[PDB]
Amino acid sequence: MRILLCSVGTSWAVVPEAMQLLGSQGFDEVHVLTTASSKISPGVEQLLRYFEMHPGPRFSISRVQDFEDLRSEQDHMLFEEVLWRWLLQRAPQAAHRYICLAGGYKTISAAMQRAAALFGACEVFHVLCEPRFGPQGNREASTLEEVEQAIATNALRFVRLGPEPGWPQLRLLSAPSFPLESTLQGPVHWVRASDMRLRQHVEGVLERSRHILAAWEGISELPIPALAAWPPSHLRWLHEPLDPVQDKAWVQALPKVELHCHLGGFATHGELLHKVRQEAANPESLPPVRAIPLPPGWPIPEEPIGLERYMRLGDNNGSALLKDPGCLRAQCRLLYEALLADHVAYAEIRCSPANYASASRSPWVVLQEIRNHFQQAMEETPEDRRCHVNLLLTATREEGGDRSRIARHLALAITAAEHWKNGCRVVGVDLAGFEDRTTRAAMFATDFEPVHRVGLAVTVHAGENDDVEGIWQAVFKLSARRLGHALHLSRSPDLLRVVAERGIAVELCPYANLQIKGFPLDEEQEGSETYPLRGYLAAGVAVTLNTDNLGISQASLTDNLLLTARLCPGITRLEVLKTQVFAAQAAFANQAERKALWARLAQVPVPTD
Amino acid sequence: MRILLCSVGTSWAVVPEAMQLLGSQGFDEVHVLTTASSKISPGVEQLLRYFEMHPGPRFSISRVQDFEDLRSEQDHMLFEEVLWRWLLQRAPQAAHRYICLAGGYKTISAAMQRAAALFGACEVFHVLCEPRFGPQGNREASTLEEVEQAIATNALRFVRLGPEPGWPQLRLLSAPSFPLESTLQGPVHWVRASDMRLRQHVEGVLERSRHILAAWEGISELPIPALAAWPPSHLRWLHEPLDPVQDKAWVQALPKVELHCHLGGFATHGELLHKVRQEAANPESLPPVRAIPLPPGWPIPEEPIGLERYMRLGDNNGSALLKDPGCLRAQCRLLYEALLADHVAYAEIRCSPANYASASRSPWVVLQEIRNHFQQAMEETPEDRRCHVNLLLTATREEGGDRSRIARHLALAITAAEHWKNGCRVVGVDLAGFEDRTTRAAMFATDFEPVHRVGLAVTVHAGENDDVEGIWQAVFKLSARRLGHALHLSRSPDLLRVVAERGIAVELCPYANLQIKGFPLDEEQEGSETYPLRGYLAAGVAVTLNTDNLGISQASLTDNLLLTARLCPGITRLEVLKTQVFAAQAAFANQAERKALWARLAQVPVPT
Ligand SMILES: [Zn+2]
Ligand SMILES: [Zn+2]
Repeated sequence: MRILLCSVGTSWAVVPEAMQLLGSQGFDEVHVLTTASSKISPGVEQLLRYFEMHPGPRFSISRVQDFEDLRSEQDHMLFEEVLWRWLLQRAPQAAHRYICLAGGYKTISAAMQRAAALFGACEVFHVLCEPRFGPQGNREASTLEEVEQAIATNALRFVRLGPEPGWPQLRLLSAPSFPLESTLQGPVHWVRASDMRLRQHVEGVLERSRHILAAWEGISELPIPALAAWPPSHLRWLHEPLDPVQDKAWVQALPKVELHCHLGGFATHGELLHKVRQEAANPESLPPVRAIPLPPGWPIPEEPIGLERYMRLGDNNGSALLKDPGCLRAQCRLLYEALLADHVAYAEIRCSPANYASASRSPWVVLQEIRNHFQQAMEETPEDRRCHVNLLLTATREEGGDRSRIARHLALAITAAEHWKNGCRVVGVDLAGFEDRTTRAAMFATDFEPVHRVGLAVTVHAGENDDVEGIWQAVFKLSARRLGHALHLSRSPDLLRVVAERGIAVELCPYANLQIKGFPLDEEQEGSETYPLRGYLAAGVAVTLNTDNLGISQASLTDNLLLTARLCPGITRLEVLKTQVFAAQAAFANQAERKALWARLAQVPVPTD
Repeated sequence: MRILLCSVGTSWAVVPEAMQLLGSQGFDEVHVLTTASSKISPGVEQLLRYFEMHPGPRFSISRVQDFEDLRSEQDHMLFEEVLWRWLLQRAPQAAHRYICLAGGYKTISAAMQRAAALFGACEVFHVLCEPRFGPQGNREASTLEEVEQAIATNALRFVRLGPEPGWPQLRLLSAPSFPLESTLQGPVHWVRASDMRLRQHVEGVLERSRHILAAWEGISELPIPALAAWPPSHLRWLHEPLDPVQDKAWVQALPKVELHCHLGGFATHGELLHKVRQEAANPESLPPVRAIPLPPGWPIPEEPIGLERYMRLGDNNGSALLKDPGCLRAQCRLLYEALLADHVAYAEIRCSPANYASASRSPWVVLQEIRNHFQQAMEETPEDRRCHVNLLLTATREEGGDRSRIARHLALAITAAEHWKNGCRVVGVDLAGFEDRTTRAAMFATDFEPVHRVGLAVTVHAGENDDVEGIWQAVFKLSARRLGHALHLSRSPDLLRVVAERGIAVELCPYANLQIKGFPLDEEQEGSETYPLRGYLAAGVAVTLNTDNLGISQASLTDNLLLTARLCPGITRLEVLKTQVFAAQAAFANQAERKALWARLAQVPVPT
């Protein structure tokens, strides 16, 4: 809890004097950093003597290797880097520090205070002992018996200066980020600094701190303000192309947003299918496993397979299995686990409760059970590990919008919108079948005004066919906020400009689009038939990268982000961060959900290169 | 200009060594602080004898009157008071302050370094006399010619800890406000403090700051990425409440965005009106100057005057005056100069070209002239200070007026949206009125799809004194992206949430809202009649602050920004930046204009 450092330049007796700041409350964990000269050797020996004569708090002394006396600016920079590394390692928490300024022979105290200013503390103080000590009773206490005479019969006054909270940018730095090499050559720690990397980090943070004109246009336009704390080299690494094989660890560790994830396309083949098939409540009404051979090369097929073949790939799950309550529970828990393993911070799961509704299970029962499964899954999860799952309701069935089904669907959506305000809740409706004319006419003939009034947003499956007019009508007559796919916006620059200026999100799915429609892979220049992601980002379009069916596509979200280097050659890692930012901004999340998601996306993993 | 300040204990060579930070050039002025203990006394005389071979700069040495040792925190507080008063007297500004950190007997060096981070210093350094080749080469070269020899042979290593900006809150303090006595027995001042007044102000400021930073910690909330590179003191100050008086200059220098600015209400009265009139091409056709008495206390009347009186306040300019081509010329030029003087980076000016049309001047002619005047204004000014102007066409009609008027307005907007693609552009339509149901019903009977397709956006004056159902209609059936005024959105939480989540901007006009409507001022605590800015910002609504009519409201956009301090108790400077960023995001700008606006908007001035 409490940590006391009080680095020793000389005069070992300062440290035992400094551990009586709190009194009969203790200093919990105690560490010491010192210059490893011959003079200190008696001092460190006597510090060990005092430590062994008074048990209690953890005791560690760290002498610096190849540093015998601070003698210049460079000998001070070396100790300053070692001080910062030992500080971050021995006191990991940003505000658990009781920094002691006493005991500096040459600028040690100044550097210690400056480190307190730069990294933070909760008490930067100085210790004074009365001069009623020594052989003649005229100096301070510099002996074990003198130290005890000081501790008892109170003679210690403590000048507290302040907590000094420290720089916000430098508080993100930790010991694992900057390893410090230590050798236990005895009971005393022996520390050396390998590279001057903390020093460069801190100085770079402090340069743009005082830079006025040079700082601007060098860190601006950056999608996340936390990236302005990033080193200039880590920012250059962001403006360079994504590596699909080297940046896999980075993308996997990236907090991500999922806005397009159908529930019924998750456990459609393999072990997940047989798990959702074994958690069944009724194991004898369960449909047989239909032989569905995956296309050769899956998830990357040699030729596009089309939409109907893609849909029939997910025929072992969906309405087949999820009408069983046990299968639906297994499906929801396993999909939440798959979202957890992929570092998905926020997710909007598209579900169609009527497709999973049985004779004894009305659509509202199915929807309520799905919501409760996801709510339990999130409630069993720590808040900085949690994925906030929201729910969307889908309007399926190409070729015919029978007015009875949309009315049941939208009414269910409206009832569920007002039933839950916290945790998992229904936040919108997804309008599938938009790629027809009868279902599309039924959608535009349906009144979505109650949906708009209750706070539900609208998404549409877009751009599978080059239908600009359908996009126009969904945007302005349906008040849709997001477009699914929409792979042919670039053909009409006017619709591009409208979508970009109105902030309408485009939900791109790399593997799904590649498998259903087909796109170039590993091309050298852009061309005409290339995936439209780069051209949408250049237009100013809020592009979001999602899956569609985790099972049918046989892919996670991180793999989908990895493919963008193969689908769009030259895509940078900053563009991936921008895509995550667009997905966060476009999510149908309320205030608390949005703040939580933006708090999770500020924790972008640092590049390990 | 530069100043040097050392403290002195037994070691007196610290000051002569520290004066060698600049070689033979030295420092323009130097002062020294010192205690009163008999131990240090010979050092004072030796320091005094050290000069008299360096004519020019004057060297002063101060000694606190009755301090003999710093043996308690009590003495360290009185010494810190004296030290800060002496620092503020002898080192007025922080850009020329060099704070020598050696000669630091007990907690004096820590105090000197702690006084460098609160009040500021251009360099905070520490002097080392290494190597210690004194007599027989065993101790640091101090006392007597042992110091001048060291000056002649280096061995003075200078540990420069860097500079220190200083707390913005603690840099307005001056020496006259906290005087220090100067009892002078010859060359040496025995300075002491009258009362512990300065320390109390410092500790209070630091205490409210530590209460603030706890709930205002991080760099992931800042709307501008360039803000994340600010010093922690400057970031902490950015979260402090905005002061309408001491932040006048900072808000004035801010790059701002204007989204609601009527062209016809700019030179409404005063010298601007006469300057516009004297540029008329036909002085004999100028209407007489009407006697329009402004309400007492203008621009801050004690009671609201209402929308009708506010409109009548601008009868001496606008439709009557701007039918003259020279008058419209001068109107556009002076409005652009007003935008430039206010450091406005992006502006959307609302105009009614048909209101300024004549027999020989069609509305298209008037719109073309307005656009070309603004374009030429943008071309004459350098790009760094260049304000980008876009045009909105105002769809206002008459009680029992014409749908043909609205049709002509929308056709003109569509035609202009295609005529110009660079510089000044007609980027949307402003559906004025929208309060009465006679004109509001005509809006919904009009097809706005041609407006939507050509790329024009829609903004409505809705929410001033009308229903929330009109807000729903504008949002969903008119595809409006911005709402004019809309001060009653918080009454209906569902409509407020829809506005917040859909990203619809709310165009607040603080001065115009205070003048037309009524709102408490400087109430220091929120209530039921308070300005809805705080609740709108908290709910997640994109809130832009605008001027409406510059001439009628008699206030610039800086003044509108600063009036939110008196309308909203506790508005922060970071919230002003958030309003600017909301305006930038809500602008009907294309890629080039948005990029330029963000390039200029990242250039946030630093506090003084
Ligand atoms: Zn889909
Ligand atoms: Zn207006």
